[PDB]
Amino acid sequence: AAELPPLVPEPGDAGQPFPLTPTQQALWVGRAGCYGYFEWERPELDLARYRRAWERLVAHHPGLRTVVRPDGTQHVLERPGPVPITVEDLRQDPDAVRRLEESRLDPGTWPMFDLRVVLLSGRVRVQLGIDLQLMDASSLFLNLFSDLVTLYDDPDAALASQKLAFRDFARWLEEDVRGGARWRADWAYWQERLDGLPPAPDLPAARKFERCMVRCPAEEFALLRERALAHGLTETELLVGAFAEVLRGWSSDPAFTLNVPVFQRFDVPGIEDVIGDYTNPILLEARPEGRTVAERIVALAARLRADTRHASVNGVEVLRELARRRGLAAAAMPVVVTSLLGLPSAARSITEFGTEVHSITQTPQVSLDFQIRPEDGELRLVWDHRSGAFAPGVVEGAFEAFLDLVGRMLADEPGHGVWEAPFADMRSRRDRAVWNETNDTAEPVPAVLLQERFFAQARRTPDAEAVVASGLRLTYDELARHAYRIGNTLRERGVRPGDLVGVVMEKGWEQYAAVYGILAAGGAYLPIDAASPRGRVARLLESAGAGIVLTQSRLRDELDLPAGTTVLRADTDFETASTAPLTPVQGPDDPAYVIYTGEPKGVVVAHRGVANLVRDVRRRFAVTPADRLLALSGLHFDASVYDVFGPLACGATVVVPPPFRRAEPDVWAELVRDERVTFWNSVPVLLELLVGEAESRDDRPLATLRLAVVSGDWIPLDLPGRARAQAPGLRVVGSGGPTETICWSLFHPIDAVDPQWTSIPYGKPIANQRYYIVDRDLRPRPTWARGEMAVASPLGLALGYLNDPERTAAKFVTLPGTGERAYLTGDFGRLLPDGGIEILGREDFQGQRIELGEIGVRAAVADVVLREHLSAELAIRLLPELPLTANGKVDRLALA
Ligand SMILES: C[C@](N)(CO)C(=O)OP(=O)(O)OC[C@H]1O[C@@H](n2cnc3c(N)ncnc32)[C@H](O)[C@@H]1O
Ligand SMILES: [Cl-]
Ligand SMILES: [Cl-]
Ligand SMILES: [Cl-]
Ligand SMILES: [Cl-]
Ligand SMILES: [Cl-]
Ligand SMILES: [Cl-]
Repeated sequence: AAELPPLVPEPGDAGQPFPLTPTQQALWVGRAGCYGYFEWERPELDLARYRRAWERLVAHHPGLRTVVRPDGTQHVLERPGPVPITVEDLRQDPDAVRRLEESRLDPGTWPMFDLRVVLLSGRVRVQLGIDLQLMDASSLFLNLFSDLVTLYDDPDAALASQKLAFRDFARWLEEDVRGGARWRADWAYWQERLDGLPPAPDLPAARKFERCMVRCPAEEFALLRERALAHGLTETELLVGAFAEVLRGWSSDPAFTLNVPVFQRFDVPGIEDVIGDYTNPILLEARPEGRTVAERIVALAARLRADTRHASVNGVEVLRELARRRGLAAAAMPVVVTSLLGLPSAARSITEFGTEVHSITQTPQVSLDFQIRPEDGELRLVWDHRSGAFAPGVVEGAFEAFLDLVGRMLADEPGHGVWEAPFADMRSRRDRAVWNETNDTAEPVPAVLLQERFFAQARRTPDAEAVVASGLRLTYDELARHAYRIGNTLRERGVRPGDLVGVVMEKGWEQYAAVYGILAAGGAYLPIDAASPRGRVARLLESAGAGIVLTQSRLRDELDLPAGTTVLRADTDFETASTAPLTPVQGPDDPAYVIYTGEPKGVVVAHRGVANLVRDVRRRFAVTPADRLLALSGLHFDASVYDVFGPLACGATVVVPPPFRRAEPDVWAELVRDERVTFWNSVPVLLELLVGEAESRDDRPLATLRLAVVSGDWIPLDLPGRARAQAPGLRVVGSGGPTETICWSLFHPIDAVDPQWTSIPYGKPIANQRYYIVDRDLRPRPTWARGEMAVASPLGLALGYLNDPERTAAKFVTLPGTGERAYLTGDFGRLLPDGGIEILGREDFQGQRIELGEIGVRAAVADVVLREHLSAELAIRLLPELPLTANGKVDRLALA
C-alpha cells in the first residue's frame, strides 16, 4: 500500500471557513429540486420533549449548523437561532386526508433541513425535510437518526465527545491527503482506465421521484448473506452483481458503468460520530465476464474491490477528467447503487421513533438509485427512480425481474440452479403474455400449389376480368389458356421440375401469363428488370443458372444473351400451343420464385409461404372479386408477389399500369380513376406522389380506393390522413418485412397517427410469422428493449439464398430459445406494450431525426426538404426533392 498523512485536529478555527467537499461542490453548482425527505407516523408525540431533542442535536452536531457562504465556502455557526418546528393541526378536520395529501430550500439560510409536525386525530406525523448537501446517506442514518432517537427518549441523555470536527476532515483530504502517497498511486489506476470505461446503462426512454421497494426479513437476510459468502462475496457485491444482470436485460448495450459510492471515513479516531459528506462515487465497470451468473457476478465483484482499494481519489475528480476526455453529457452516471451495508452498527434505529409513511431521496443527475440499507435486522432494497427518465414499465418491470433473480438465489444452493445458469429471462409476465398472445399465429397452409389455385379460379369464374393492361384486357379463361400455352411449350423444351425460367420483361399483361405458365410447367420464375444495364441482366441469369427466358417480343433483340440460353417472346412465340391443362409436378415446399437483392444475393421462396400470405391478406381485408388492384411495383421487386398471386387466386382484377421509370402519378391517378381501382400496393413515397397529384385535382380520382398498403420504407407521419382525405372510408395499412420474409410479413392498420410518434409503428405479425426482438445472443428482450428483429417461421421464410448456403446458414438461424428457424433481418426495433414493434432502422446507431425535422430526411453516418435553424426547438443542406431509389423508398445511400 502507501500510508496516508495523519489527521491534524485543530479545535480553534471552527468558525473560520473550510472548502466544500467534491461531492458537495458538485451539488452547490447544480442549483441555478435536490432535497431528501422522510415521514414517520406515531400515535402520540411530545413536542416539548421533541423540540428539546432537536435543539440538542443542533447544539451538539456542528453539521446541523453549517451554512454555505455565498463565496462558495462553508463555515460553522455557533448561535444559529431556535430550531424551527412547524405544527399543522388537522384533527377535527374532515378531509384531513385531503389537506394532508398536498405536500412538497437554500444553504445561505440556516436550517438546511425542514422540521414539521402534523396532528391528525389519534396519530401524529413527523415530517423531516433535509438537504442533500448537508451531510450524506450514512451521516443521516448513523448519526442524525441514531441520536434523534436517543435524544427524543431522553433529551438530556449522555452524548459522545465530539473530537476532531468535520472542518478538519475536509481541510484534511483537500490539502493533506490529496496529492500524496496513496493518492498519486490511485490517480494512476483511474487515469489508466478512463479510456476503457463504458458509458452509463443505456435504458429505454419515451421521448419527481417514484419508488419500488421490498423488505428482506431477518431469516431471508441471513440466507442472502450466506449465499453471497459461498461465492466469497459481500452482500453488497452479490446485489450490485444481480442488479447488474437485471440492467443488461433492458440495457441498449451490455457494458456500462455504475456509480457505487462508498462512505469511507478513513478509520480516523472519533470520526464515526461527526456528521458530514463522506461520499466517494466509485465508477464500477460492468462488463460481462463469465459464462454464468455466478461467474459474471464474481468477476465484476473483483473489479469493484480493486476499484475500492484505490478509493482515496474521489470519483468526482474521475467524473470530471472523464468529461475532459469525452463529452460532458457522455459522462454522467445516473444509475447508482447506494449501499450502507458494512458500516458500523449505529447506536439507535429510526424505526424506534416511528413507522415510516413516506421518504423520497430526490438526488440530482440521478435517474435510478438502488439503495441497499439495513434497518432493524432486515435488508431494505429500494429503487428511487426519476419518473419519466424511462419508458413505461421499464423500471417497474426490471424490478420484477430483479426480485425474481434474488428470489431464485435464496432458493438455489450455490453451484446449482440459477447460479450456474448462463442467463436469466428478464421479460416480465406481461412482456411474455403480450408477446405470446400477439405471436400466436399458427395456421395450417393447405398443400395446394400456387398456379393450381389460379387455374381453379379461372374455371370457377372464367368471364372475370383477370388482367387489364395497356387498354388491352384479358379474361381469366384467356389468361388461363395462354399460361397453359406457355406452360406446355416450356415443359416440352424440357423445363424439368425446379428449373428457373427467367421472366425478363417490362410491365405488361404478358408477365402474368409468363409467371403462371412457368409455375404450371413445373418451374420457378426469376424476374430480372428489363431496364438494368445490358451486362447486368445476363449476369444475374448466368449466376443463377437459368436457361430458358420468357420475354416480350418488343425489346427481345435488345437482350445480349448467349446461345446456351433459349429466348421466347410471349406475345407471339407461343400462340400455336396446347391450351390443355398441365398437371402439377412440383411440391408446395418447392420454389415458386427467386427474387434478387455488399454483393447481391438471390432469395429462393417456396410455394407454401406465398400461399400463406395470399390467404391471409384475403381473410384480413375481405378480398372480394369486386376488388381491382393497381399492380404498380415491379415484378423483380418483392412487393409484387401479392399483385401476382393475390387477386387472381380468389377472383379479383389486376390492373397493370403504363410502364414507367420516373414515378408518373398523373397516369396513376388516371388509371386509378378510370379502372375503378380499390387496392393500392406500393412504397410510401409513391402513394404520396399519387396523393400529391390527387389533392390538386377538382375530381376525386382516388375515391374508389378502399385499401392502401404502404411498406418497404418509412410511411410518413402525415401520409395516412392525406390519403384518408380522398375517399372517406379508405382503411390505411402499413407493412414491411425483408424480401426474405415473403412480401408482407406484418401489418399495422394506420387508423390514427399519433402526433408525438417518431415513426409509424411496424406491426403485429401476420399468419405463421413470429417477430421476436433479440439481443446479440438471439434471446427475446422485454418491452422497449432495443434489438434486432428475428422473424421466426417454418413456412413463412424464404428457403434460403439461391446457391450460397453460407449466407443462408448465417442469416437463417435456429433461435436458441426454442429451435424455431428464424431470419436475422438486420433491422433494429423494440417491442411496444400493445404488442407492436417499432422499427428503429438498420445499423443506424452511431437516430430519431425527422422526430426533430418533421416536428425532411435523417442524417448520415443532415438533409431537409429556411434559416440557420439548427436546434430549432432543441450542415443542414436543404434540397428541392429527395432522391428516390430504384423501386421508390428514400435513397439514403446516395445522400452522402
Ligand atoms: C419486403 C419489402 N417490405 C417489400 O414488401 C422490402 O422492402 O423488400 P426489401 O427492401 O428488398 O428487403 C430487405 C429490407 O427491407 C427493409 N424494409 C422493409 N420495410 C421497411 C419499413 N417499413 N421500414 C424500414 N425498413 C424496411 C428492411 O429494413 C429489410 O432489411
Ligand atoms: Cl397518507
Ligand atoms: Cl484489490
Ligand atoms: Cl489491485
Ligand atoms: Cl415512469
Ligand atoms: Cl391522422
Ligand atoms: Cl431498392
